[PDB]
Amino acid sequence: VNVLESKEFGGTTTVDKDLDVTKNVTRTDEPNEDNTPDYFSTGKDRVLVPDTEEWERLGFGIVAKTVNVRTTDDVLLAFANPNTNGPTFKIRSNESPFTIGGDAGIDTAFMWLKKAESAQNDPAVEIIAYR
Amino acid sequence: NIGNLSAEKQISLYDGQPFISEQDVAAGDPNTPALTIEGPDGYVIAVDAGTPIAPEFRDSNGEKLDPSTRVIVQKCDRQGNPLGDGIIFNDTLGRFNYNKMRTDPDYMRKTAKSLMVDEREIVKVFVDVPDGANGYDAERSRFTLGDDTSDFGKAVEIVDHDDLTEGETQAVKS
Amino acid sequence: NIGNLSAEKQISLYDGQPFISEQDVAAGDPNTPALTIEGPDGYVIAVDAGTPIAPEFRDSNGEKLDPSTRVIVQKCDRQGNPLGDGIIFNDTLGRFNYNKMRTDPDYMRKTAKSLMVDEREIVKVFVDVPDGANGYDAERSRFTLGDDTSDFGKAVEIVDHDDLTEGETQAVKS
Amino acid sequence: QTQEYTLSHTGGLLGSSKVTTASNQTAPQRETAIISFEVPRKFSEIEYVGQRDATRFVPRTTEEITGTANDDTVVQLQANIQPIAGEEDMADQDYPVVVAYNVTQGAQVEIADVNYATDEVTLATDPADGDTVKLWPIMGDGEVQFRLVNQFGQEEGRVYPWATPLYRWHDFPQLKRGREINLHGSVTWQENETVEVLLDAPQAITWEDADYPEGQYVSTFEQDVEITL
Amino acid sequence: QTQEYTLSHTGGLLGSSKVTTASNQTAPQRETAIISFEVPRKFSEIEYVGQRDATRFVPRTTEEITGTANDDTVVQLQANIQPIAGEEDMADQDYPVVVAYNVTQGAQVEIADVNYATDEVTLATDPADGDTVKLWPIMGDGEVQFRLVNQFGQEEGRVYPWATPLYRWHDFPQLKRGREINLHGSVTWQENETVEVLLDAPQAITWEDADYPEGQYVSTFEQDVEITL
Repeated sequence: VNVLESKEFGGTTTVDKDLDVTKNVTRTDEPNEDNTPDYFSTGKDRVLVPDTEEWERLGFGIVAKTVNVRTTDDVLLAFANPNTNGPTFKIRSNESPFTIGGDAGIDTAFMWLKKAESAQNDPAVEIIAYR
Repeated sequence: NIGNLSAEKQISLYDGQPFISEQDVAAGDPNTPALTIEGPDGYVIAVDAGTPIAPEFRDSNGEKLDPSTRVIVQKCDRQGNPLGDGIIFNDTLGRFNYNKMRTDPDYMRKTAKSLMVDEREIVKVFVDVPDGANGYDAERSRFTLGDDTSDFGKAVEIVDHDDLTEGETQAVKS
Repeated sequence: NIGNLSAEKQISLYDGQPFISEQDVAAGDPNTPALTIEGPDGYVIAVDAGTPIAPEFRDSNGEKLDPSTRVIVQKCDRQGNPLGDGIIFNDTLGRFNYNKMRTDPDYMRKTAKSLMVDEREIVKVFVDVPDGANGYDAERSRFTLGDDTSDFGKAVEIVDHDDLTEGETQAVKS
Repeated sequence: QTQEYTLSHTGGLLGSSKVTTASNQTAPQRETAIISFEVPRKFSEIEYVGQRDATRFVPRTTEEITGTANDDTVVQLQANIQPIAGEEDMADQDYPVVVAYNVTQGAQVEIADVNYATDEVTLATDPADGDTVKLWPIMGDGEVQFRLVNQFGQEEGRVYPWATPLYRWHDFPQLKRGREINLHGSVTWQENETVEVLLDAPQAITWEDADYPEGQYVSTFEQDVEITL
Repeated sequence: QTQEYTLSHTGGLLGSSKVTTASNQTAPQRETAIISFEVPRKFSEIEYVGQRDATRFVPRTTEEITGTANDDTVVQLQANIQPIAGEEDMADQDYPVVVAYNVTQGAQVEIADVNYATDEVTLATDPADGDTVKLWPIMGDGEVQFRLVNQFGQEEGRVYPWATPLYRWHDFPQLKRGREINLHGSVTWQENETVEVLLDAPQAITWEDADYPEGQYVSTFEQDVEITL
């Protein structure tokens, strides 16, 4: 079982580096599940939250190492459950386009969201889960 | 001579103390805490499953506010941040019958569960006045948490952090 | 979702029910029952050794009748027939202190023994007014048999006859 | 992660949007609904347990009474009155069984004496001709039940089939351990599986009038629960 | 050979020589001493045990109020007032929260009504111009502690470091098992190892005036002990 774990680690390092994995030679021929990465986004249409006392939820189909957000209004956020043990995390519309993640691989999913006190609605756009 | 005592000490909290804090409140502003308890340094405190409260919350004119008023005790970590995981005593106001409920075993309103408070952790007393009512004042009001003088009631248990070896464990608990 | 429940159910009887019956009464006529409980079809009921009663029996003018008045609860089989073998709560009237005895554990007047009532068996409430007193009315009066809301008192136990296999046995008991 | 909490006739854990209040049907008596409890955005579930959990409910009605030059001081009511915890001594009822308020004189109207089971009242003051007064006696002679909804209106059924009366409700003194109420029933409802209380009675009910003196809310319902966060 | 006993603000087991009474400092608030307890000639020791032993303390202040031709009937006090056991109904307070006495007319001065938390009072009678009246409201808004002395003034320290308030003291009804007071502390002191109670408050205190009607002693402190003979 020790050498089995060694083989598993070798396969994991292979999938990570994508150097010893010769699957790329066939992946480049045409798209498949292996070439095509899975991720999440939203359509062109901005997503709206004109309401409060209302913690919008968003269920990614995958864990996400990083994110990317664009808006036109100040809002709140929490990647933990905002109601039970969740830290607030607020937005300034000036610094609306941004990201977090990457090297700091966060094991997040099922994000939450909500409007904050402003003078309009919070149309949002999002790009997530390069994982 | 004086008799030795344990680190554990049985007490009863209230308004006129240094580390506690308060403020006035207006109607229709439940998010404003009228009381802000605040962990002293090197002093853990503790509350078992059931302990009295004397939620005396009267008007400027010395009158208990509307019975539709509500009280929510609530734990808070640092960052001035409320918390849902950990909350005590969601109840109304016009229910307690102040004059006797500070005394009798029966009126006596105990907590929902236990609690612990490290050297700096906050607790807040949110007060949902419905709207259009009379405002709140504190000087014409009080508040308590324990029954330490008596023989049937419970009391708050304080300990000095230096007198323990599980302090790191409770710090991990938070 | 709803939580499942047993056939046994804990209740408290009173005047304004369909199957119960009542009538007015005049003085010096103890044989007139002011209340006539009457077994519903397919519903056995049960009373353990001790259960409260609220024998509220007032005047037309809303006044408890003379303290020399007496109350006798009494079992009856069919045929409208009273029965000595099986009888509960022989007591006076001007004793109960109505206003509190509906509440306190101490005033609370329990039965002499247990009871069972098949799908059609009668119970009667005979009322010995001595003579020359004020008559009885029911609309200005009440009556009860149980304490089901509370936590110290007892309650009446009803069962649907279909949900048993000992129903034949209890029928033989009668 | 189970913590006990309290509900209200107003807002609280629902923001006055996941709850409603309502009057009842009177001319045909109907076991109508007066109040609901919709699960809000957040919770996983709610639990009620009679024989473990408490309840409070203070119902009052409304009417309108004019006055006269040779004013009466006396009224009759088509809503049976009783005490709450003990005597009918308004000083020590644990809350009054009647409230009154003159409209012309924007002031209270104190009581002198009650014709107890006659369902009539004597007042302390002397109203004037064409002068309006609003009363708020308590509500008795009526049933109550609970039920449930499957996100549409398809009822699961009811908590506990047998009803409970309101004169009895007033009778049992609230605010006393053991003498508290603990009904029968045991349920659970998740998001949008709203609950609705039901009432069958002749008389009306009143939640608000905007002229009731004592705290904007004529009646109330309040309740304990055991919530999963 | 251990027997329980009782102490007093006066004499008793001390002959009014091994005890003293004293007022307090007001202009600078100081945690001053008002009363001591010196062990007398005889005893081997004394013991106090909070959480086992009882206590009683009825403090009142003093002032002086003139009168007027168009007398006021009304007063304000710079000493917060509360009830003792329940309502502010002077008939049933378990002892009054105010006492009054006219000086010119060597007679009581009965009360009509109290402005409760306003800390003002209405009287029943009508004083006269230049007429003096003495009042004795209760004392609130002040701390209390115990301590000890090593035969000189070198304090051992204190019984229990945390204080206790007097409005609270009044609040808890004396004279009721369980609802009695039982502080925290456990001590012992032999001959001349006197004890001294301490008080920190703005307002004064009063033990005697020689014109107070009810029994020569305006205030009191009384206490239980467990003595070795």
